[PDB]
Amino acid sequence: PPGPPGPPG
Amino acid sequence: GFFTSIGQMTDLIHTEKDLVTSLKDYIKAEEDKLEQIKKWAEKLDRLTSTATKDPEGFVGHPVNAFKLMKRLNTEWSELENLVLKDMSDGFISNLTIQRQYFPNDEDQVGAAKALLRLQDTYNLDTDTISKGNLPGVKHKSFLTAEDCFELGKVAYTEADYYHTELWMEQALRQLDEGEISTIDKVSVLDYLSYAVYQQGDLDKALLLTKKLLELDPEHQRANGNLKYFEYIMAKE
Amino acid sequence: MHPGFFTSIGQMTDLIHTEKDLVTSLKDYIKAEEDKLEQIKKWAEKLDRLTSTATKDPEGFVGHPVNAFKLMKRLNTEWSELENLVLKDMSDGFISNLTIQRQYFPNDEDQVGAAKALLRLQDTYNLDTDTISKGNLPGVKHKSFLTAEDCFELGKVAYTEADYYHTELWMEQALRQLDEGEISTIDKVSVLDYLSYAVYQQGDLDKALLLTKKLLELDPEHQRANGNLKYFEYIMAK
Repeated sequence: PPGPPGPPG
Repeated sequence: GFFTSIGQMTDLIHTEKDLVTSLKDYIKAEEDKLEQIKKWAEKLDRLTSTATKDPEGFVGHPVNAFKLMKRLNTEWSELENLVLKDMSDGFISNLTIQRQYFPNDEDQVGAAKALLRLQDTYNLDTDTISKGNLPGVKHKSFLTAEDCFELGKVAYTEADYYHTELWMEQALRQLDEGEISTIDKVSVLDYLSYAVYQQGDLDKALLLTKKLLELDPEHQRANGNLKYFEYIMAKE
Repeated sequence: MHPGFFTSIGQMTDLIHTEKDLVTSLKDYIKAEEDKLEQIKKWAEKLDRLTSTATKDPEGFVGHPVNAFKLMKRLNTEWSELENLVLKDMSDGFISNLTIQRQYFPNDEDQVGAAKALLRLQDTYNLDTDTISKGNLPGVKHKSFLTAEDCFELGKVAYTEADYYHTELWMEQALRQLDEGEISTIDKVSVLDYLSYAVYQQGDLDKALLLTKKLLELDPEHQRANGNLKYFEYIMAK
C-alpha cells in the first residue's frame, strides 16, 4: 500500500 | 529591512550602475584578446594549407623546415600563453570589493515575503504583479517564470499552500506562453501538485501528478503519489 | 629526396597534420569563447537598461515591494551567477589537446638542426637571403616569411661556427627589417655588436667603423663600442 506525499523539492 | 537609509539605497543603486560600466570594459578586453587569437588562427591556417599544397616543394626549400620547427617548438607556446591569459581580474576585483555593500540570502527572502504580504494585503493577482501592471512598477519590473517559482517556494516554506499554488500556476503559465527559463516544468509541477493536495483538491493533484509523469516517467515521488492518490480515491 | 632537414616527405606531412588538427582545436576554442562572450553581452545589455531604470529615482523605486524584491535578488543572486559565467574557463579542451600532442612535437635540437640545414644549403648552393626567405611561395613576386628575430637567429648560428660571411648577410637583413620599423623583440644594439665583428673579420674597416658609430648613437654609454671606435679610428689613421 502506497504512502502519503513527502515534501517536494 | 535591508535598507537602513535612503542614502544607502542611493549609493548601492549607483554602485550597480558603475558595475555595468566595468562589465562592458571587461567585454571589450575579451573581444580584443579574441580578435588577436583569431588573427593568429587565420595565419596558422594559411601556413598549414600552404604546406600540403606542395609537399615536395615544401621540404625542398629549407626556410620551410626552419620555420616549422620554430613554430611548433616556440610559437605554439606563445599562443598557449595568450589563450590562458585571464582578462577578468579587473572586473572581478571591482565586483568583489562592491559586494561588501550587497544584500545576502536572508535579505532576498525578506524581500520575497514583503512582496507576498503586499499581495495578501491588497488581494493582488499573480498576473497583475508579474506583468508589472501596478502603478510605480509598470515598465520598471516584470517577473520571470523563475521569479514566480521562487516566490512560490518562499510561500511553501511558510506553509502558505494557497500562495504556493497561485505562484506555481503563474510560473507554469509563463512557461506555456513560451518563456525561455532555467526552471523546468517538472520542478514546478512537483511543488504545484503538493500544494494542490494540501489545499484539499484530490482530483487536481492526481491530474498534475500525471502531467509531471508525462515529462519525467521515473520521478520516484510522483510515481508514489500517483499510487497513493489512486488508492485513496478508490476508497471514497 | 631533396637535401635538407627532413628525412622524408611523410615525416613533414605528419607534423603538418598534427598542426592542422591543433588549428581545428583552436577554432573550437574560439567558438566556445565567442558563444560565452555573446551571452555576457546580452546580459550586460539587460543590466544596462535595468540600472538606468533604478537610478532615475532610487527612493521611489525601492519603496515598492515588487521592485525591492527584484533589486535584492539581482544583487544577491544574479550578479553572483554573472560572476560565475565570467570566471568559467573555455580553454580546457584546447589546452588538454595541445598538451597531449606535444608528445609528437619537435624540440630545441630540431630547431637548431633545421637552422643548420638551411645554412649548409645556402653555403653549398650560394643562395642569397631573398631566395631563402621566399622559399617555395608561388608566383614571381618576392615576399619574405622571415621576421627580424628569425634573421638574427640564423646569423647567430652562423656566428657560432665563425661563418662571418653568413653572419653578415643575416644580421644585415635583420637590421634592415628593423630599420623599416618591424616591431620586434631583438635589440638593434645586439645586432650591431655581432655584425660589426663579422664585417671587420671579412676585411671591411670603413663599415666596421660606421656600424660602431651607429651603435653609439643608440647607446652612447656602450663601453665596448666606445673602445672599438677609438681602436678603429687609430688603425684607420695608421
